[PDB]
Amino acid sequence: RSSCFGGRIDRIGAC
Amino acid sequence: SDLTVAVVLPLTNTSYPWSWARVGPAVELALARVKARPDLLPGWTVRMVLGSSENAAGVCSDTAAPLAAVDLKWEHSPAVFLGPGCVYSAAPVGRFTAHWRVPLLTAGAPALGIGVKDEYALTTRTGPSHVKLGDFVTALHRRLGWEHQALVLYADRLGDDRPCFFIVEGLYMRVRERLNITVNHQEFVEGDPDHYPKLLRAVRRKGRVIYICSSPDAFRNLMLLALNAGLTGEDYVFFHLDVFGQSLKSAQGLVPQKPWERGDGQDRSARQAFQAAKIITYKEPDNPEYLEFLKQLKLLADKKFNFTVEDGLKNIIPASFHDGLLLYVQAVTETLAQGGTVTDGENITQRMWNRSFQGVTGYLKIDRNGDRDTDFSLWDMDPETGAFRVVLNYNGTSQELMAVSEHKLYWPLGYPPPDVPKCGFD
Amino acid sequence: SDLTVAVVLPLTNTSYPWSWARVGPAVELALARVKARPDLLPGWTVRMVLGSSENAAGVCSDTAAPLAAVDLKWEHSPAVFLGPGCVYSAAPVGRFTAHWRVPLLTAGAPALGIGVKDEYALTTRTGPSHVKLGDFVTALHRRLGWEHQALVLYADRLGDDRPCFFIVEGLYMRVRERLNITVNHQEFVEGDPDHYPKLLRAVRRKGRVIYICSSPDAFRNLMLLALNAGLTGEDYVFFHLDVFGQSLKSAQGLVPQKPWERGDGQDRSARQAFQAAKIITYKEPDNPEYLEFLKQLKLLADKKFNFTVEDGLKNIIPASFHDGLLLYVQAVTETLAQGGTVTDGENITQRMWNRSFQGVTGYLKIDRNGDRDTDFSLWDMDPETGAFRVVLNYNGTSQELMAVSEHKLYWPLGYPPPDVPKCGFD
Ligand SMILES: *[C@@H]1O[C@H](CO)[C@@H](O[C@@H]2O[C@H](CO)[C@@H](O[C@H]3O[C@H](CO)[C@@H](O)[C@H](O[C@H]4O[C@H](CO)[C@@H](O)[C@H](O)[C@@H]4O)[C@@H]3O)[C@H](O)[C@H]2NC(C)=O)[C@H](O)[C@H]1NC(C)=O
Ligand SMILES: *[C@@H]1O[C@H](CO)[C@@H](O[C@@H]2O[C@H](CO)[C@@H](O[C@H]3O[C@H](CO)[C@@H](O)[C@H](O[C@H]4O[C@H](CO)[C@@H](O)[C@H](O)[C@@H]4O)[C@@H]3O)[C@H](O)[C@H]2NC(C)=O)[C@H](O)[C@H]1NC(C)=O
Ligand SMILES: *[C@@H]1O[C@H](CO)[C@@H](O[C@@H]2O[C@H](CO)[C@@H](O[C@H]3O[C@H](CO)[C@@H](O)[C@H](O)[C@@H]3O)[C@H](O)[C@H]2NC(C)=O)[C@H](O)[C@H]1NC(C)=O
Ligand SMILES: *[C@@H]1O[C@H](CO)[C@@H](O[C@@H]2O[C@H](CO)[C@@H](O[C@H]3O[C@H](CO)[C@@H](O)[C@H](O)[C@@H]3O)[C@H](O)[C@H]2NC(C)=O)[C@H](O)[C@H]1NC(C)=O
Ligand SMILES: [Cl-]
Ligand SMILES: [Cl-]
Repeated sequence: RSSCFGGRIDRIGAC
Repeated sequence: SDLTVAVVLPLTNTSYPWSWARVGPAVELALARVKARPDLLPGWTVRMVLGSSENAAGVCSDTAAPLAAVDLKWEHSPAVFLGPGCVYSAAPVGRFTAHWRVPLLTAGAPALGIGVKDEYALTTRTGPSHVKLGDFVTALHRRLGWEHQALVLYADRLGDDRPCFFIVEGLYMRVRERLNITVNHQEFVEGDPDHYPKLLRAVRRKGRVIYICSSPDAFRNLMLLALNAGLTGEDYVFFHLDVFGQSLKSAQGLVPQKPWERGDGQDRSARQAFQAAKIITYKEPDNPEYLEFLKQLKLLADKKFNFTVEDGLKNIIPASFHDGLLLYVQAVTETLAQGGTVTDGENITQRMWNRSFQGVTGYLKIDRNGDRDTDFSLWDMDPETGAFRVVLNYNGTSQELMAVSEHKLYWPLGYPPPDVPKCGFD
Repeated sequence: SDLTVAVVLPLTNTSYPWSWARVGPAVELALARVKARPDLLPGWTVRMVLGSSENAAGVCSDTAAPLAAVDLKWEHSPAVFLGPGCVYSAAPVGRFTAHWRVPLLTAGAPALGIGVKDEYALTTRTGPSHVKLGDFVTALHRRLGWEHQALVLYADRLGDDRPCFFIVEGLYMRVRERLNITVNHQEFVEGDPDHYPKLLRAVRRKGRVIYICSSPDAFRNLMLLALNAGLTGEDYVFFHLDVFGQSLKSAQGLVPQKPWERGDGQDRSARQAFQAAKIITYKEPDNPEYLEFLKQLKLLADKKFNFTVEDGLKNIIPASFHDGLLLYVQAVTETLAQGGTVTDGENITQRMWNRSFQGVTGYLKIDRNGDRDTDFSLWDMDPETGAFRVVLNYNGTSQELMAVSEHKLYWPLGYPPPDVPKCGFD
């Protein structure tokens, strides 16, 4: 898909 | 003898659709109707205790909101929570209420992850969900011959609730779940000119069916550059994912509807550019109970909240808080009526789930998951006048695209262009 | 007259390097040394109140841990927090302590985001940080001629703390921050055979310098498939990012060190495959104070905690909880000595930050950010015997790669292969 790096630490706003 | 209801919402900031200055009155209205219904919680005096989801700077916080939620639990032991609407606020509080076995009601929290009720148990979403946007895009592709490749562009202001992300997350995940077609995505930043070359490059390489989640100004500027680069409705179609109709005025007055007009002399080129563009918004409720609600809502908000509620799509959020709160009192009355208590969250919630209901927003269906079905509207330019108007309507419970006022979806080619070009994208 | 110290750690689950059954005794030891030091908090009786970071199922929870952190705050008003070690546990508790103006100490929480002390203020990391792994990779590339392209593969079991992610997040972000070279990444799942065709395809197309964060068995299987596909140390190099040395035994006994040996008749081919492979781990402390600490730690854990502490790299986590707690008592004594109180978190923390310290782990340097510098070891196969041994060492404070026992990094070509092939990857 995408590699979300630095996008917060929560199993909601991450990929 | 009294039902304590804990609210975690922006109590001071009013910029949010679920701001308390807008949901507060909508809740006052619902509490007023319960007192006058003898069939709803007879003899009960439902109290309310409030909590600011917002931090110091006034924005809703992934910290202030859960901290607020705990202080309300240990001070009042409420039976139900209301809000938050912010995704990053709602997520932590939802895990707390799901642990506490306390129901959670919100019109906000539209993200894909909130859908996971194994984690967010007893969390009932009476507002729009973004997974529901996938449903409409699915119906729209099935009923328009696009079954290969589409392109998504989304921007976010850093440090916000990341709204365009979760909008595209809920659309990407549900459309590939149902069609397994190629869906390309690209994030950008509106204030950075460095990205616009990248975007126009990707527009003509990564698809012809193009969805954009951006501000109105960003989506306009993109259309101008698309027109400039010779991209027209013959080969392309641009869906502005503008759910709250920020690029449009209210459905009440301000006739007609022109998003391309900006008053900068570029409006002449903008109108022609928007011939390849369509806007996907939410569906303004048709029922005249909505219009009475708005009227009572505006009055009550000016009087008790010293706030002015302008007309617009945002108002289905307070409306759905109103209706969702009615949906709960129904179910609690139902739960009390068969020997249960107001704390039987599992019994209470399952009544609310898989259930149609008639509230100020008209027909609303809480699906098997606990998420209100979302109805969408599709806007298109009348090539004659240039104004936009609703030409399609998606009933979310039935997943049916119905034409609006016998209007035809304008296509420069007489029919939608194909999602893939002639001899490949090369 | 007494200093309350709140701990949020896995109190029952012992599988974690920061499990209480392992950190608890390491803390008992540090408290014991404080009572015997007349120069450390004279006359003070430091208390400790504990909290399980773990949920019902016993894993550390993004919900249990912050809920725990609140009961300790509103019941004891501690002066400092200890743990959590889990990233997804620490992040929420960190935002709570940063709001509460209370220092937080942990050897865990290695993720890139915890580095942002504008959000996680008063959060001092006395253990490894993954950004620090970027530093070692940077030094390793600068001192080996790779300044173009590298490839990363990482896998995670769903629902864990996602360890290989944050390891690759901290490595990707810090190496592109310092070199701006092409770093390709690919996630996979170990138990899914469908990915292994995808991985071997990407190996010979997306780079020659290849880093893998996986279990030992997964990294081995990949090496066998690499060998099978004709991929050797002449053109490739495979860095297992095995920070806690799971693919290796303890540095105390069990001589020699063979990770490719598995006892399945494939070991013969495995040795040859591992000729192109090197392992990046943490640095076992050389100082004999560590070895005494381990001895006191194992005894104290068997006696008071009914737990058996085996030897290995994991033990620097309790060791760093020990040292970090000494680092704080130092600074609090220092703060009391200049008229300040134990609640002057900002003064206390700034003493701890930018400061070298001598603890059971030897020399440790809290950088300007509040993160212990991390020392790494590089392991390589002695082509003679086939066993692995340390050939390089990275002082994290000095960022110097120093050879170990006059050993030479084995290369099949006499020198490292180039990060880019001949006439492109085609
Ligand atoms: C989007 O699609 C939804 C899916 O169908 C629509 O929901 C439907 O809503 C209609 C009414 O709005 C509802 O009809 C009947 O529902 C009752 C329960 O089954 C039934 O008892 C009703 O019947 C009674 O009332 C009529 C007069 O109204 C009498 O003539 C009858 O004799 C009887 O007394 C009523 O006919 C559907 O059941 C319901 N469908 C589902 C699947 O639940 C939404 O309305 C639609 N929205 C829009 C805006 O298009
Ligand atoms: C990794 O690199 C680090 C960065 O250099 C090393 O840290 C260095 O550690 C050494 C000692 O381990 C330290 O040396 C001096 O530090 C004191 C503060 O400046 C200084 O006062 C000391 O001097 C005294 O003691 C000596 C005997 O030890 C006497 O001869 C002197 O007269 C005096 O009384 C001491 O010399 C460095 O300052 C320190 N560097 C930095 C930048 O802080 C790590 O040790 C190194 N670790 C490994 C394993 O490689
Ligand atoms: C009410 O909520 C508004 C939206 O949630 C909020 O607007 C936004 O405010 C933030 C900061 O509060 C701005 O962001 C800035 O954030 C950091 C921290 O200061 C800066 O370093 C960044 O550079 C960035 O500029 C948003 O830009 C801003 N957005 C908009 C559209 O206004 C209001 O401030 C809130 N107001 C009150 C009174 O609570
Ligand atoms: C102590 O912590 C261990 C690691 O944090 C934990 O092991 C892991 O346990 C989880 C569930 O507890 C397993 O995950 C499973 O999770 C969901 C929920 O049941 C399942 O649907 C999945 O299919 C998945 O199998 C991990 O696989 C497991 N991993 C390992 C290496 O054991 C222990 O269970 C914890 N034990 C105690 C006593 O707390
Ligand atoms: Cl909110
Ligand atoms: Cl933890």
